[PDB]
Amino acid sequence: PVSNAQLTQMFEHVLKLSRVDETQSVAVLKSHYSDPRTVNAAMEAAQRLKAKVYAVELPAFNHPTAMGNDMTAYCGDTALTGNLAAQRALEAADLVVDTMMLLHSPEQEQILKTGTRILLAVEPPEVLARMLPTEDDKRRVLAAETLLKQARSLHVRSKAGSDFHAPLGQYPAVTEYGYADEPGRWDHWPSGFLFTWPNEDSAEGTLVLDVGDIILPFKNYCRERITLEIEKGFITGIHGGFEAEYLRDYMKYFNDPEVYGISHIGWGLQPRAQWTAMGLHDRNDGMCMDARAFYGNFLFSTGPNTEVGGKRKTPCHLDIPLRNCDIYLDDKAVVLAGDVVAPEESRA
Amino acid sequence: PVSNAQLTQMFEHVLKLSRVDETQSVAVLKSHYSDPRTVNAAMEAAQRLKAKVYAVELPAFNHPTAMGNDMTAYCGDTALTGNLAAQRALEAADLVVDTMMLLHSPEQEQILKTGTRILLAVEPPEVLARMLPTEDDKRRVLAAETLLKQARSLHVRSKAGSDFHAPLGQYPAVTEYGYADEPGRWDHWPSGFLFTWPNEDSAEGTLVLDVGDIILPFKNYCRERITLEIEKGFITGIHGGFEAEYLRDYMKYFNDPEVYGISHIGWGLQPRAQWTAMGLHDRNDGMCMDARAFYGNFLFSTGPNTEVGGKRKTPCHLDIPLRNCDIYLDDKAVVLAGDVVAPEESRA
Amino acid sequence: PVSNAQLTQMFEHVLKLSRVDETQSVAVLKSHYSDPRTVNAAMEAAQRLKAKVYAVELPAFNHPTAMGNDMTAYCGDTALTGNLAAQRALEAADLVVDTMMLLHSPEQEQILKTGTRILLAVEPPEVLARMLPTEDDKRRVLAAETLLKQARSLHVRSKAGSDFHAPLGQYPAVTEYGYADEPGRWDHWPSGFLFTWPNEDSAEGTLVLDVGDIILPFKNYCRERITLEIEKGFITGIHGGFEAEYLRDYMKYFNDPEVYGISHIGWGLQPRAQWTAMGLHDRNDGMCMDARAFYGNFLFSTGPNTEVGGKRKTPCHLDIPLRNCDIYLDDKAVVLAGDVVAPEESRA
Amino acid sequence: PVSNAQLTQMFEHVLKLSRVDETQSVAVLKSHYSDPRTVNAAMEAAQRLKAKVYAVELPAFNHPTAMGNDMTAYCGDTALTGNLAAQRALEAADLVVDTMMLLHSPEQEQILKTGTRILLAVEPPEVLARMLPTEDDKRRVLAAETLLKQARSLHVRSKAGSDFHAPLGQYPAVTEYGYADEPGRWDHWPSGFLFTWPNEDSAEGTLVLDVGDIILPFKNYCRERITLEIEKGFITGIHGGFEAEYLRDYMKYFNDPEVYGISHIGWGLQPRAQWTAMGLHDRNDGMCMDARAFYGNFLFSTGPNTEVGGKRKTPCHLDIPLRNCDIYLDDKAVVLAGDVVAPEESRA
Amino acid sequence: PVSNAQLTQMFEHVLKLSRVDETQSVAVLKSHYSDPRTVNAAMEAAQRLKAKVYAVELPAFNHPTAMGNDMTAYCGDTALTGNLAAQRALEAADLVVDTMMLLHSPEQEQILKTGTRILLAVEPPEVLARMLPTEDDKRRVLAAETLLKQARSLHVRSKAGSDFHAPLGQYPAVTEYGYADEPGRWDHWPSGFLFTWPNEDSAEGTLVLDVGDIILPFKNYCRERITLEIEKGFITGIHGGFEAEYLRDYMKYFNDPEVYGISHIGWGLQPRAQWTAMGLHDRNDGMCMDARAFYGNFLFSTGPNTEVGGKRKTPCHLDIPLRNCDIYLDDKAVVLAGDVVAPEESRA
Ligand SMILES: [Fe+2]
Ligand SMILES: [Fe+2]
Ligand SMILES: [Fe+2]
Ligand SMILES: [Fe+2]
Ligand SMILES: [Fe+2]
Repeated sequence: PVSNAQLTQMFEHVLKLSRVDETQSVAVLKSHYSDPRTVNAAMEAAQRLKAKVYAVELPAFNHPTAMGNDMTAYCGDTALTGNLAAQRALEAADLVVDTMMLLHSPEQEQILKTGTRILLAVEPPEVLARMLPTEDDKRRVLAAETLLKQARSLHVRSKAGSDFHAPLGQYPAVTEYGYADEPGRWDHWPSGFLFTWPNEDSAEGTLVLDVGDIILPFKNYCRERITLEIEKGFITGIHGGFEAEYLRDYMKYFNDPEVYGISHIGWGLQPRAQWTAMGLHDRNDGMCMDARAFYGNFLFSTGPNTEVGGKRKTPCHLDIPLRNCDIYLDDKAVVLAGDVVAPEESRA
Repeated sequence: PVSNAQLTQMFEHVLKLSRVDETQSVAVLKSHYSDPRTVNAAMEAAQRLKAKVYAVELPAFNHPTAMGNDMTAYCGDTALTGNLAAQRALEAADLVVDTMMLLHSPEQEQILKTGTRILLAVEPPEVLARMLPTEDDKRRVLAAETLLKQARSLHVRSKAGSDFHAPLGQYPAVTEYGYADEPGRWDHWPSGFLFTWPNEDSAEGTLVLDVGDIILPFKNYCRERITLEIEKGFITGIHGGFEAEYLRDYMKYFNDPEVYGISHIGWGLQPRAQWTAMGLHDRNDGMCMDARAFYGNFLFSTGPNTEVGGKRKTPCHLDIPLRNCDIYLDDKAVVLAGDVVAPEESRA
Repeated sequence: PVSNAQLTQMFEHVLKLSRVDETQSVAVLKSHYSDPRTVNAAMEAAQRLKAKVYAVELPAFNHPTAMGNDMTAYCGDTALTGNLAAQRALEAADLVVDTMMLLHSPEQEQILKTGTRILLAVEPPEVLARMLPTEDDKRRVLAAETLLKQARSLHVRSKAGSDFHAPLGQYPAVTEYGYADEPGRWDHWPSGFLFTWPNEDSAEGTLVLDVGDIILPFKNYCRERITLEIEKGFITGIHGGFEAEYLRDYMKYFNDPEVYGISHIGWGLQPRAQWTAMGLHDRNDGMCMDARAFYGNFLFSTGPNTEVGGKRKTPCHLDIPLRNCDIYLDDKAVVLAGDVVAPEESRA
Repeated sequence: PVSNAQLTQMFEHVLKLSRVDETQSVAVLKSHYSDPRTVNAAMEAAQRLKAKVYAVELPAFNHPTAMGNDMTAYCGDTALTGNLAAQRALEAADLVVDTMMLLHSPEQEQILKTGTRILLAVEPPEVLARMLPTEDDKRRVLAAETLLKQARSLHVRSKAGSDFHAPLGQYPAVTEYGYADEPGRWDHWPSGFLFTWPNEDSAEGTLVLDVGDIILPFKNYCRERITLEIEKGFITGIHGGFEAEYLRDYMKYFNDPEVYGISHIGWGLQPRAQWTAMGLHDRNDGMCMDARAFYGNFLFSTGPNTEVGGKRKTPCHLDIPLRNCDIYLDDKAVVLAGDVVAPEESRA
Repeated sequence: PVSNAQLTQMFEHVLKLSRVDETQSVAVLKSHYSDPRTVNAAMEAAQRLKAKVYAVELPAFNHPTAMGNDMTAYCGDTALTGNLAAQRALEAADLVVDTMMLLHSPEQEQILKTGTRILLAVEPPEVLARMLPTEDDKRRVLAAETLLKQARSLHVRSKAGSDFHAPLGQYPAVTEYGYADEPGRWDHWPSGFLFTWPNEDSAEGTLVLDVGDIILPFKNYCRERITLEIEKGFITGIHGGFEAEYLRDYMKYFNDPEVYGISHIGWGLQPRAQWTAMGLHDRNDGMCMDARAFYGNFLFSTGPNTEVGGKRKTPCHLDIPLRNCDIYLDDKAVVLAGDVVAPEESRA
């Protein structure tokens, strides 16, 4: 496990990648459920770097109908909703270290528009250490982003039956390489992947969760196939066995035809993340960045897309990584058999 | 002692009086030595009144030459010094509950300029409860403020031989009545007194700390007399037995002529405070507002007066109340033999 | 200092002397200011002795006019006042270990009348170790109780000028030897002393606090004499220096003629208690049993006497032990020059 | 659940069995993630038994590539690696109570070589209570050991297709009956099993994880068979469905030919342990001793064997218990179809 | 006050000066009453410096007849008495940080002989910060040592009547400058003074505690004179008013002629320490090193000399600083009227 001393050094390293120094101000955002060791370590490390530091504690926000303890599960209001003073208290800072899992909101977007950069850190210390950010990871992620911002279409195929096409261009590319160096940037330690959104009402085809593919926030390896039929950017059929029914039942509870929209789409670039990791953790350890980010996955998502000016504001939200896919941007393959093949600069 | 329910209720009471309601944002300012029960009662109470809330934690500021644990003793920089983001974090709020004892500073003056209010609350709960603030305390204190602002001169006599003159006018009256209701106001729960400052280089005569008179932050009842000789606003001679030598040596330590300057002067109007209270407490219990505010005391101060655009910025600061004094504003007496006599409204 | 293991062992010892075993039920009474180590040790110890145990936590009770943190200083309502259910929950136990300092009250007296026995234990572990109860202390105390119950009068002389006479007979003798073995008995770990009360309206003479004598809760060694003139069981004069005036001032604040009545009178039998102990502690640490029980002191008290059916229910309460006294019961001396001389079985 | 009282009494029981008394010294070894309750109980029980005690605290060691929070998952360096002084601090003691799970390493082996004995205690209190050690467990486990030390080979068959042969003799037999009574002896509260290692480069045949069989540290009951093919001490083939792919992925990650080596082999003799227990626990709750020690299991392990001078020093370590097995020493059955049949004195 | 951050940084400074780096082992010694912030800060700082570290926790040891919570007040056995394993646990290390105040004893001396060095650090962080150790301080203190090791006699005179003489030479001089750089060396952060002991049975004359002088551990400033008459290295008479009677009573209580022995003698060389500091603190804040080390004091002690193989191992230990003294080595002044005059290289 990770000692207190190692944990402050890790924060020293990541904050330094994030351009924290004596000119900079750091605000550590926490609530009752924040990991006190991580908060502590972020406060000490920041002070070691000569930054001006303060913590901001907000009362937790609860969505009454939300289930489980993964907060990515229900995308709605946040602790900042209606608390304009606290938001200003965070805008005042250059860098916010977020340990309370503030969700994407117009309130957060307003923080980012002032130049403030935000670094999310909520995984346990041990996950943090295995996926400790590097500049190499930034270069690789950015090489891939260049290639994605020039793409007009995205195609996914798998031997299991995925055949999925997504026109692009209408929306930007997002990257997460694990540190918050550039102003107005949000990032997450740990990460190491990229995505965009399909043009509105256009994503078509079928996506097949094979045996061994994952649905978050359920955090299970599927034991039977689920076939998703998608038309004009919405899931219209969900088929297969017990997982299929559990999925169908879970999406129905939200009682909203918006849950079925396809939101982000992208691939993983983090070789230190492992598909097997999730099997060694409890549900309540964290949100499982290993599943999201592992090298050569295809990650797609359902539900809200308000983050980029999409129509959908629904709380239901799934992230589903697929193994063993072939992924194509226009004519060219970025991933083949779940091995990353292009750009050459993006490869491990 | 004071339970958690009673503490919360007392903070509801004082925050009501400080005009906290649903239109308001409260910031609870704290550091690692803040009492957690007090912080939690303030946060809970503010939410009961439907105000938005957040807590602000700052790292402790240490002045390396300072002695004791009393923070009034050493007036220098503070954790706000060069820490604008932190200051903006407080400025966001309508009302700051200070549980860390931020000392008067240009940075704090800026906060009040914006219209933000500051309530200091750091004494132990039992003390807080005994001097719970009232609208009647404000009335009486504000009645005294009227008289004081007109006054051209202050004069103090005692049978023990105090004979002290101070010319007024050049500097404002300042009140403390225990709550922060007006915009840009600072007050301290608990309090109930007022002071001003004498004209530059002008104060003249002798002050005698009789047997039983008090020096803060030493927190001793004097057992022998201390005679202080004052020329052109400065102490030039300190005479007596052991307390005098103890006092001279304390002042010498600071190695600075600024320490001998007289700062605020004024009288106490808090009948629920008690001169005997100090001898039932330890030093580190707090700063002993009972000695400062007890009804009919004369309280004068030394050292820094940059608070009001004075020349002196030195850390060394004593507050000294005296019993059994007659105090005269111009020709008219406020206190006679330690009893408040004028204004009538201001009496108990 | 005392380790956790040694503290549980000490409690095992005292609870064994208090006749705790597998037939008995023990309730540990605590509130938020209770020493958690002592509570934990009481709970562990009782369970080691196979007793059935539980803890009762009450919300603290504050007297709004009370000053300081010692609770013997203000005798009025308690946490049990108005809380019949909690009282009953205490009544169910055979033995209550009180770690919250429940003052004597009608509710407590009712707990005692059900057979329930109560042991107070609030002093720090180190004082508790030093004055760990023995059977031999009980023997010595009871032998003095035998003598005191036959007494028709008590007389106190001292070279410093004490000359005090009190008829007895009207009221019982109370003993404290530091454990709670008999049903319906209250006792206090640590102690080792006994007292009674003088017949109503009858105590006459002078008691002189010599240099070095103590007033509780002030917890000072007197540096100047205070002379107490007493007539028909009331102090009618208090003369001397600063201590005199401080005492006069303190008693006045209560605005109650009753504070000046003489309540209990007795002597100490605890050689392991030391008159010097007090100047090695802080006011916060405890209520100072060393001062009340030290061998050969004459201890007297002012204020309430509703404990024994007296007229006075006032909150002001002093305990004042005097060194170097001769104490006579009828014509027979029990203490001479602060040394215990009779009964022979009560001596060290 | 288990109280503090009970937990301490369990440590007394176990420490006594482990021959702790007034002649002995106990070091309680710990880190930031140790259960403080277990620590305190070990400390206090050691003092109740009159031993001299201290605790040693090491800062935690993280293997940057390790996953999950079970420390049996990565057997590499430990917090003792290069910390010679800490090693000597543990060598000073007669008995180390290990509450941090010190992996078997050259440093621990050395400690044991000084005569120091070590008792591992890291399972949750309830698990500790369910498998509280007995002298009778020791007898049954020693009776089995006799037969193991007499064997020239070990053979496992099962209806599912296990057909596995292991020449014995090169390496010694090791027992675990739950307490550390003998000098230089390491044991684990709880346990109740025994094992040895096969001769170098010799183990042959196949081992079949049937439905219901367990891989540690994954902590799953397999839903599909996995077949392990073994040649000359090494797994050379892993076949089945999803469990098999996952397993293969996990072993490959470590990128070491060494992970594939068969290490210890043996059977379970703890009837208080239970194959079903694991499905009643979360992954972070413990290491799952139930799964390792249950009566009649066959337990084999992969990876490192430097414990006993074997060539392999790798981190990847699996323990795999198999149900329903026929286990033979030479030609003689010690277990048939998961029931223990010989020796008779080893049986329930 | 001092933040965690700052406190960690101070320990780096101090441990660097104590020559801690990658080659060294640091052991941090503690007990249940050790300040955890200080413990953490020391553990952290030694890691930041690449040292190997562990903590050793000893259960607290309590001398049943000890009074108060200053541990210098009773120098008998310690928590290491009889605990050889723990002593070895500490000898294993190159540098021990003592956060529990191991008293001087045959065990602590033995540790030091193995070449292990020791740094005591128990004063509150704020104090630690005010007298932060410097190389210059060492320079000044070794200069004074030079002088003292040459001296054949020490003589103290004061206007108040001190007239005291002590042959030197039988025993070594000892320095304390704040850091433990040399192997075999004990020091204390904070300090800055030096002392030796007088030849057996030889110190003669009178030492007068004037008004303003201090007795440790009573931690009072004397209000009346106490006169100590000294013959053949023992106090034979103690005279004055109330303080003298108190002191006599305190000494008698231990019932041991060895308490009256004159032990170390010397003077203070620390200008950042202040004679007034003590009056700003509470008894349980620390041991008042300000009072022991202030520049120009003469400090003498009573009770045990066993540390140097002296005859007396009694627990009653007093430390007594006098101001305004002339101190002479042979016939030359090192101090006059409480100001240090030789050697010139020791002056501030
Ligand atoms: Fe998503
Ligand atoms: Fe002031
Ligand atoms: Fe009383
Ligand atoms: Fe294993
Ligand atoms: Fe000493």
